[PDB]
Amino acid sequence: MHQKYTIIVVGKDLKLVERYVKSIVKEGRAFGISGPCRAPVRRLTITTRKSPCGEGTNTWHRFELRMYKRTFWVTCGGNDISTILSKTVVIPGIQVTVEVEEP
Amino acid sequence: MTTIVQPNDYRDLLRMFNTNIQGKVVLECALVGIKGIGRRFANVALKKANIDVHKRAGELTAAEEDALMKVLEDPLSHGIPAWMLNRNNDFESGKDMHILVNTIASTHRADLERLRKTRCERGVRHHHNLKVRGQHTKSTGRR
Amino acid sequence: PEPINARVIEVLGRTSSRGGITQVKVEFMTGEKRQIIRNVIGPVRKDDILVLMESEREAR
Amino acid sequence: KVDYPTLFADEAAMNEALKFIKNSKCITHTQICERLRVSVALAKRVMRQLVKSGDFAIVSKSSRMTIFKNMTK
Amino acid sequence: MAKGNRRDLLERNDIEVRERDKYTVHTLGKKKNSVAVAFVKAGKGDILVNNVPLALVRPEILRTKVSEPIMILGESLFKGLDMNIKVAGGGHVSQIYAVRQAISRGVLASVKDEAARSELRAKLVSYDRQLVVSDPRRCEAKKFGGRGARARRQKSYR
Amino acid sequence: SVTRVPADVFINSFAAHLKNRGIIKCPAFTDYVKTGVSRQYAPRDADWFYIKAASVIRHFYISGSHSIGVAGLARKYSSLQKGKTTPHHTKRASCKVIRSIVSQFLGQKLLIAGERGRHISPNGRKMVEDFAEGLQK
Amino acid sequence: MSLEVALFNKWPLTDVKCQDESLEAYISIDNHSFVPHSAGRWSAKRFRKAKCPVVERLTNSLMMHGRNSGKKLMAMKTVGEAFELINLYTGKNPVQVLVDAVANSGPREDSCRIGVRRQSVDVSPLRRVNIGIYNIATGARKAAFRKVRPFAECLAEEIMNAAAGADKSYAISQRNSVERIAVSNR
RNA sequence: UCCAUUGCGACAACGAGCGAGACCCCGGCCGCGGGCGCCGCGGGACGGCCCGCGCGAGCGGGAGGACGGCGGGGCGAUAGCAGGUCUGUGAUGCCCUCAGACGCCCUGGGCCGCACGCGCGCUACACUGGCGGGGCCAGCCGGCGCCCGCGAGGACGCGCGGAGCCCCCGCCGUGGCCGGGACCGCGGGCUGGAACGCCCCCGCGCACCAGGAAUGUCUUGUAGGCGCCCGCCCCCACCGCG
Repeated sequence: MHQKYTIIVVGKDLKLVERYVKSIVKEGRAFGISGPCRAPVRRLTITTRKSPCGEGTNTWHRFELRMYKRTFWVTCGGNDISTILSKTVVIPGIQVTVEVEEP
Repeated sequence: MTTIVQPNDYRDLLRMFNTNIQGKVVLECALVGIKGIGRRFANVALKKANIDVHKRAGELTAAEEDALMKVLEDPLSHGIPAWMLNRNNDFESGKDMHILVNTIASTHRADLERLRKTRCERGVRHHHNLKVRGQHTKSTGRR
Repeated sequence: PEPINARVIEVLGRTSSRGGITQVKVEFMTGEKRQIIRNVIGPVRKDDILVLMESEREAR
Repeated sequence: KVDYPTLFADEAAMNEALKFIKNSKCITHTQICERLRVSVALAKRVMRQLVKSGDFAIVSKSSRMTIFKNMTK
Repeated sequence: MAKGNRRDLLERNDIEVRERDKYTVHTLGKKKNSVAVAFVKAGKGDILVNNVPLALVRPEILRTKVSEPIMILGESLFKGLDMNIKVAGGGHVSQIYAVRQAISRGVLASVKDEAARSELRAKLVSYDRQLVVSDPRRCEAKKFGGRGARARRQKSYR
Repeated sequence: SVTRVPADVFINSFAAHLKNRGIIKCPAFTDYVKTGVSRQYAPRDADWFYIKAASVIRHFYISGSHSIGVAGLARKYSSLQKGKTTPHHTKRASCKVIRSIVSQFLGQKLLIAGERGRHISPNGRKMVEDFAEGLQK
Repeated sequence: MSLEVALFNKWPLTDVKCQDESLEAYISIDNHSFVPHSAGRWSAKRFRKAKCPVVERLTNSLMMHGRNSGKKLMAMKTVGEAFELINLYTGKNPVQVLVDAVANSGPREDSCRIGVRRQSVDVSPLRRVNIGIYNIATGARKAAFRKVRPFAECLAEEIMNAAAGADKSYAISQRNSVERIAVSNR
């Protein structure tokens, strides 16, 4: 019936994470699913010496890993748990693009 | 303050606790010359003694002078906190007092004598001329 | 003897190691019109006015 | 090297200190300190008295410095 | 504390709604990490900053700098306009400059005529061009070789 | 209101009035306090308590329906600790005096209790604005 | 004109000019903000500083040493006090005095190892004015150190002495020394 | 000619390739869309216009423009070094050790010990300043209320929130003094099984008056000054990354 459900999309790659939302909004064309809030990027950072022994000019690697995430809490109870499964099946299967649904 | 011409009683050179204070410096800071008396213990002492702390040292008077002397020897009997005394506790008395110039020499001296007889570690480093607190001496303060 | 101020005309470029010194073909805008040469330090450009203490000197 | 009294004993505080400036137009605590050969706070207090008298006025007061003028000349 | 790009500041939701609408013109000005937002409505004439009269803004010595857009021109048009500026960012001076830029841009828009607008543009830009066009330069990063953007840690060749 | 008059005059005038009316009454521990570990010496003036109280009340009026904790005010009186042959580090002021001040204000119904902390009660706003207009002239 | 940019709102800037033709166009004494401050990125060009207001240059050199690097408002206040003092003593518009002091300082001859047989070469105007400013600032700074009198009194005294042409001043002494030692090498 | 084997134009040479460029991240202007939290997709600047030159590529000046001529970073050719690392690893050849063990574990101590030489840094030698009261604005990002205690800290309960320099008012007044805070003596607390570790309070108040021969770094939001978070971390940052 109505559950005030939530949709959350978490991933690293900007390309898929932006293409997947387009399909989701297509699927929510008639169920009223609307714009997603795009959270500030969680740019994780790490630094390390490039030399295992610490010889020579002190240099530093700088790797970082971003965590883009979007939220489609629009459905809420607007949709039924019957098609919430339908919401979760017609969507494409991307290898890594974690998602979770809560009320 | 509010003084241009000098007091008729102007004492140009004060003396206390075998220490002499010149009578042209502000009162609170001049008293610091006494060993055992700083600023914090100064502005507090005078105020309990009903004394202006921004008047030149040369302007005070006996009645004020002696009044300050009293609080300066038996202070706890005047409200000053017990956490403010320089000697927050004593080894033999077990109480809390404030010591001054006349008897501040026998406060690190007799302390040392106690260290010696007990053969403590801290006393030994005090005899060979070494640091007492955990301090690096490999390259610090070379003589 | 009096240092007379000069009007600059044409500059022949730097003429030293380490730079700094620049050549110039000044002339007297005091109505004399004597196109002479001179040496100058620091930034300089056309139309600059210079005060020479040696009315008659040469360099090249 | 140089010792300055912090207060005039007597007389000095009117015969001259309040008069040396009177034969002046502009002044400042440091100008008089170097002139009158005494400390600064004395100049501060004396200038207070003088402005209260009304002869000496202000032109640019600030915490760091306060120029004065001899309005009564 | 405020970033400057917060949705709340940009839309000035702090003001109550019934008074929000009466403000028509919208303007913007910035310098370095500082964003100033100005809302204008025609009126008897008055200015404000972060809920403060324009006069009593405390660089004190820079009052003429915050008011230059005004004394450059006549008070004739400034008489009929009222502003409620809201600023947030880094540094007193940056806020000052952003505010004067916003004042200039806002007054320029409200003229409502293009030719007089161009004339005012010519007058104002003749004086300090950075009263209309923003300033681009911004703080740069620091490399690990040294302890500053360009300075390097002292090297001992021996 | 207050926002059209500088804090310099308002604080001092309100302090004088607050002393005359006997609203706040300096306790005994105002004799030997330093106001914050950051400082080194003690206040020179003899009525710092009332200035502090007036600045606090102005702070509460400026914050409207928002609520300010006792510590939240203590970070606005922070200073810089020096004299340690190491880089200077910032530190917070003292909270006991602030606590006593807010207690004295709240006992007079000028300061309402909220969910967290407190805020200016309507009569307190009335009084602040009243003194502001009285001194505006 | 529609507005009269009076510095500090006390001294008009309308009737000011340097008699010397050597550096008249190299001293910007027409366009001045009401206060010496300005964020404009002067010197981005090569000769851009030629138009920068003179007073702004003057305040930009009173924060030379590392203890005062970045403090400009103090310098504005200092210059204000100095101008009060100058107008007080001399009685004429200070800006004229400042331009005279800058003009009298500034060598007209220097010694360089052209191409050490140092030779005597002439000097560009911009260097002249910059050196005048720098010498004034450093001469005032030197005296005030470890001395009772304040910075502003030293600044005012230096400016009056310079505009008076007196060799008593530090800057005039330096200029005379440089010119003479250059004449030695001609 | 170009910062560049970057290009124009020749020649017993003809025709290709790698590196350079292009490329990727970040920031300044504008547009669309969406929006709990400002975050996704695109336009724009190209030696393009004018004037000088030069066949030529390209150099000088002037405009208009958010920005004008390699804006800051990442990537990094061929060949080479007896450069460092067997103490980073289920990466390893050969040696040495293998039942009184160099295996693994437990209790203590040590790596900090100091007549001396110097390498990167930190604090100062003061009035362009020190102390007290007050006003006030940042970003990488971010947790707060009440009550005791001078302070450091402590008992409770919930989800809520940002600074130094600087400006204003006063005191100090050239005195190694209210500059300086090393060293040392009582005391109150925190972490931890365990203080030799770290904080706060009273007291004492070392050298230091701008530093020789020598030497290092730097061109716009740059040097310099001012502070704020992360790293390793039971406690602690004068260090390093930002």
